[PDB]
Amino acid sequence: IANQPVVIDNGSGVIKAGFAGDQIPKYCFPNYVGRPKHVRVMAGALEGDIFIGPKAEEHRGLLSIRYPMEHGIVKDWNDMERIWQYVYSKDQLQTFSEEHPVLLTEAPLNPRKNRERAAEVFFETFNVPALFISMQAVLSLYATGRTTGVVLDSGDGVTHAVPIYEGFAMPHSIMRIDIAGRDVSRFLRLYLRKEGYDFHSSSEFEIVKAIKERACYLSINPQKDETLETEKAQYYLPDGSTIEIGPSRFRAPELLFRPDLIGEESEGIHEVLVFAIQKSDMDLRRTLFSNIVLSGGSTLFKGFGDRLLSEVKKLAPKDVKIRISAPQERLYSTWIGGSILASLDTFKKMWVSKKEYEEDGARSIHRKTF
Amino acid sequence: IANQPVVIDNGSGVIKAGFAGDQIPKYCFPNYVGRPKHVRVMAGALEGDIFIGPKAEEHRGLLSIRYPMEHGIVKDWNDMERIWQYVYSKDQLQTFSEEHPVLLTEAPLNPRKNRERAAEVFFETFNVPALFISMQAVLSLYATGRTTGVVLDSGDGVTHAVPIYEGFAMPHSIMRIDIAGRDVSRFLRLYLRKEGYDFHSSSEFEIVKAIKERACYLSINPQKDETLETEKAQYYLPDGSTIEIGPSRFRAPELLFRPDLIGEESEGIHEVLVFAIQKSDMDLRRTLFSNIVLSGGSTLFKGFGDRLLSEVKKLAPKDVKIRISAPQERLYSTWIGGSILASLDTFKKMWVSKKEYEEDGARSIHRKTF
Amino acid sequence: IANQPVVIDNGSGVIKAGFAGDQIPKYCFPNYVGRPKHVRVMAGALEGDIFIGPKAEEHRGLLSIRYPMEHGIVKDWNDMERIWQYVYSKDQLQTFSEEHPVLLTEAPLNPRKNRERAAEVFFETFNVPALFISMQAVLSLYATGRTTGVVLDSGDGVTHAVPIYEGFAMPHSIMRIDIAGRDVSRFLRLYLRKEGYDFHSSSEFEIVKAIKERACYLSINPQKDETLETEKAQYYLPDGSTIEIGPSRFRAPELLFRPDLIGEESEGIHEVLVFAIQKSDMDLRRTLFSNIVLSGGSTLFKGFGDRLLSEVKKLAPKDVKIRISAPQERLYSTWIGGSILASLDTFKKMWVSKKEYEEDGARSIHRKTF
Amino acid sequence: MADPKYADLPGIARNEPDVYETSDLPLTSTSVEHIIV
Amino acid sequence: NIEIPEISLPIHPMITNVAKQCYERGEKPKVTDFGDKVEDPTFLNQLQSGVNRWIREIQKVTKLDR
Ligand SMILES: Nc1ncnc2c1ncn2[C@@H]1O[C@H](COP(=O)(O)OP(=O)(O)O)[C@@H](O)[C@H]1O
Ligand SMILES: Nc1ncnc2c1ncn2[C@@H]1O[C@H](COP(=O)(O)OP(=O)(O)O)[C@@H](O)[C@H]1O
Ligand SMILES: Nc1ncnc2c1ncn2[C@@H]1O[C@H](COP(=O)(O)OP(=O)(O)O)[C@@H](O)[C@H]1O
Repeated sequence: IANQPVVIDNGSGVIKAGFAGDQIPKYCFPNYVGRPKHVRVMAGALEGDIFIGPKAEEHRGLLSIRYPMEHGIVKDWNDMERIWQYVYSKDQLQTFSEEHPVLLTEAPLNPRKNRERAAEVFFETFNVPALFISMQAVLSLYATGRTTGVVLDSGDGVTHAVPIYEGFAMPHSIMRIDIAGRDVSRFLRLYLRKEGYDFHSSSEFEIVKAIKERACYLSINPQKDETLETEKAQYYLPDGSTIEIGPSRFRAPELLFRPDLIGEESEGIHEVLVFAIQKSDMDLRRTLFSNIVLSGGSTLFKGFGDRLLSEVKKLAPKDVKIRISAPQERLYSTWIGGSILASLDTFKKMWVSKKEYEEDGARSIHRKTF
Repeated sequence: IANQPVVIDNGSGVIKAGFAGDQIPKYCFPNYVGRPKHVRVMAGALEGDIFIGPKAEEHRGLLSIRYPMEHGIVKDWNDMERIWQYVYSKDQLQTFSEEHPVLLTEAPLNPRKNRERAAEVFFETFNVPALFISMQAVLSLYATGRTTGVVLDSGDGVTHAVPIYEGFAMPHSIMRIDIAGRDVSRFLRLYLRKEGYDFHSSSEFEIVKAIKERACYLSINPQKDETLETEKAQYYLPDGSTIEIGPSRFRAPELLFRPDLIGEESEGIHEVLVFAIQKSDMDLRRTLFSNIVLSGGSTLFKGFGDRLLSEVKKLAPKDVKIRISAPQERLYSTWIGGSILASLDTFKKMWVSKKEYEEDGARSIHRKTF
Repeated sequence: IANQPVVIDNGSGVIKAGFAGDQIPKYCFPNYVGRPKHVRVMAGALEGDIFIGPKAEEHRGLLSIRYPMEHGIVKDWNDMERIWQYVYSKDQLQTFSEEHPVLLTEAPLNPRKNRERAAEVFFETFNVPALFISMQAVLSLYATGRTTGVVLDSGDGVTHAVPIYEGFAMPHSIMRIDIAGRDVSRFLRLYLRKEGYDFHSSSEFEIVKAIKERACYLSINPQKDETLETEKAQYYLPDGSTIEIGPSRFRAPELLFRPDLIGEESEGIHEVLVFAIQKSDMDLRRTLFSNIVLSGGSTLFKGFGDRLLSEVKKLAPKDVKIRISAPQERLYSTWIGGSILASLDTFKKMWVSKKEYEEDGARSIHRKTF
Repeated sequence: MADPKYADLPGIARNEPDVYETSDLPLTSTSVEHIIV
Repeated sequence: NIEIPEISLPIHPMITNVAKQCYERGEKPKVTDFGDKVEDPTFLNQLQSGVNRWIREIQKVTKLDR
């Protein structure tokens, strides 16, 4: 028994959290940790070293922003502890980690050590009454209400497709590549350098993310538009300068459909969907093609869904109704799905109790991983 | 042993000193050693061979002036020792050099030897219990309330720009040129020689300073008064003579904005500030453009604020709001900040004890430089 | 028309020219346009009033100095046009710029506008029949006769590393940071200003470059020597003076291995090499670690290769054979390889003729450059 | 403030504007489907 | 129980007078309400002494440890 389950949606770029039963996540902020770079000289300065959340975003110039999680895998656990601890601070939740069971979203095909050490972190430093690690696609489909269909997500560090059949997420059809939002921003940074504009500071990579979020689009024809000179719209920096982008705005999110530009034998998003559908039972292909759900912030580019339809039509068999849905809460899909899932009475039997974790250990988590 | 620390504004043009906690510096005498030029014949004449401050300001004609410090770098240590002894003398403080902590300011980017020898004097000739060397930028922020800003001071010898944001100084963005009030006075002297009025003695050099402070202004435009060949405003000398100037009461202070007139490629004061801001981080530009602090006596010329605004406005990107806070205590801002800092208790942790220096030496001073 | 082609090897600090076939670039001169500061009076003095070449080195003090290429990016196209005309002048090659194909050189990952405008110059002002812009790594490999090996070079403005495996350039495994010899000279000037020897004039900066190129060594132990006492070896200026460098002679070239000293989050040269190797495949890292060809001007410091092997062994996995080869004339490696490449028979197909430029334009250059 | 304090020392400039300033001035759709018969 | 003491930090009574005057009407207290009283060096000197005493009192509690 506890108060209420807290759905903490992780993400390599933006963490999202709130209590279960909530409508929208009330607490969302970037998943980075910024510590100052300069020298504390004057007294009365910004006290404290590590900053997370709105304060780290505000005084962005001083920090040396780093990410503790990359490609859905935690690289530094200390920064993650401070991030989770920040989630439970007075600025976000104002609660205690002893009276709340925790729903935790997590990307597929990740190492066992993520669930194991993350569970140790929660049940030991936080001592939560109940932890429950789950997928992300299952939650997104629960958020849309329907039940069978694939889920195409592309967050900040991962991207995958999961063919879900009535909740049983088919584990033998989850294609997963590691080319997501942050990497698109990284490649955009490279193209900005090729344009002439240099951005290499860690607290400037964020400006590159801002440019990706408000100045890029997806060309329908990938090559016909490359053979033309666009209008070259400008961009206003926080500094007040001006950057004319040019061709570095459509080729930047082109990476998601062709990771040859980054030099990698992986596949595009369209191939992840088509391979995820084709590596399933032939009796469900039409049902999966009639139900595609997008989620994740990288599915917010202009002309994304339209280009995805064109690509899938080029790869799907002829005269099969393809249908891509795209709800208005792609950033909040996994969190809303967590709010629906954890607010049910079956969640009591679906979690892992603290007592159980102390009895068996990590094997209990891998046992009851679904 | 400590009671009311002694704040010393070791400025190359005028030394300002008093105790800690004092709202105003009680003793502001000029920084020069006056030695006589004419032999003493009559008994009962003036006593001593060294005149400092108020005495070397009334009997100026009898003296030959030797500035000890030039461009924030001490030349004759003997003279600085004598000036500091004058500070602790009966006519100035009546204290001992062993009962009070000493806060002695310093310009940024000075050589290490100044710090070393300054502490050697204050720890060997004077047996000061506590010594702390500071920056002449942080102190102005203290005495002006702000904690984020660009300190643009122009003392009599060295001008610089230090961008401090939220109490954090960004040392790599410090720009510093060695062209200030001395050069303006000296260049004014050359303009008087081109206008037929020579001055070569050291005692008459202060009359050139007097002309500068009482008759020099800055035109908003460098050519709207250049070819106009304006009126010749008269100005009286200390004897009763008459000097008409005309094209030198504005041509001499433009040496700060363009030191090409002195025959030295460097950057003007406006380029010092703008380059100090542009060298800082991308996110911190608007806050530094809206927080510009002025200090130093050379920032008292007429029309200085308007010229500084228009020059920065030309160099800053469009529509960026530029605010230049110009307090009325530009001469005593650094001292008042010193009186504030030494009145705190964190200063106790910030100084260097005598045994600290004895067991370590110069190393201890370079350790607590910031 | 296909005569002896001209191999122009650009460099942000020292240009290199000469015909294809010469074993040594017969015409080398620094890359700076010097123009006089002082007013000329005596009729019959130096003429042209824009000095480029050895005349700019013989009369350094008389003129101002401004570099037209910073970090491999051309900032002033007018000055580069004058420099290239000087390459074709009566003092360097004495030939016409239309009877010879030109082999230019560039640092990788440069902006496309440099390549565009550079070929615009070589095809519009100079009516060169054929131009072929190319990298530097490939050229140093043609010079050493090899076909494999990671080429690491630290020029005056660009420190990049491009790996090549049997003639297959890996474009995505290229690391380039703009922290080079010019910035080391600048950091040295900053430390000299912290010493007392404040060199500030533009023509005086070359003296700092000479001091860097002569009295500077890289200690193997970073913090051991970085925190201890020096010996203060004396150096003779061109004035006939004497300067005691001291501790800055070793802390100034440390910038190449840790750019945190200048306050810029980047990587050292060793991290550049290690990351450039690791970004490649898994079946090539052994051949790349066993074949490292140094080049570039700044890879001549005393005690440089020692520190590279130490840092690389700390970064590379254990028991991996690490070798570092280098040519004898390290300053003219790329030019020699350019002479070899341009003197081949495939160079007739490698270039871009003038008719090709008239048909397509910039697009043809971007196509045939890779 | 300390007005008599400023009367004491000689550098404090009165009747000069103390602050110089620059002038001032006053998501995608859903169900992107495509049938095929 | 050791029962750590408490300190009631005094305030200048004139400030409370004008504060209560701002409270009799619906209005937030502000610096502008004192008029030409802020410029009094006597008044500000009294205030400086009071805040200095406040710092003393708070240090009496913050430096405490057992
Ligand atoms: N409007 C936008 N256009 C393109 N990309 C965006 C946009 N908004 C956010 N992003 C990218 O999407 C990412 C958000 O996905 P995220 O919520 O992090 O997924 P997860 O939380 O599962 O990691 C952010 O990293 C951001 O880079
Ligand atoms: N009213 C004034 N107007 C213009 N310049 C002044 C005025 N008063 C003083 N100065 C100049 O400014 C200098 C003041 O020295 P200061 O700026 O305090 O140097 P430092 O900061 O090194 O003590 C004087 O030497 C004089 O050159
Ligand atoms: N003995 C030396 N020690 C250290 N650096 C040196 C020495 N000799 C030359 N250099 C550096 O070599 C650089 C020249 O490199 P350069 O061949 O011009 O590269 P690029 O041609 O790519 O510009 C100069 O900037 C100088 O700093």
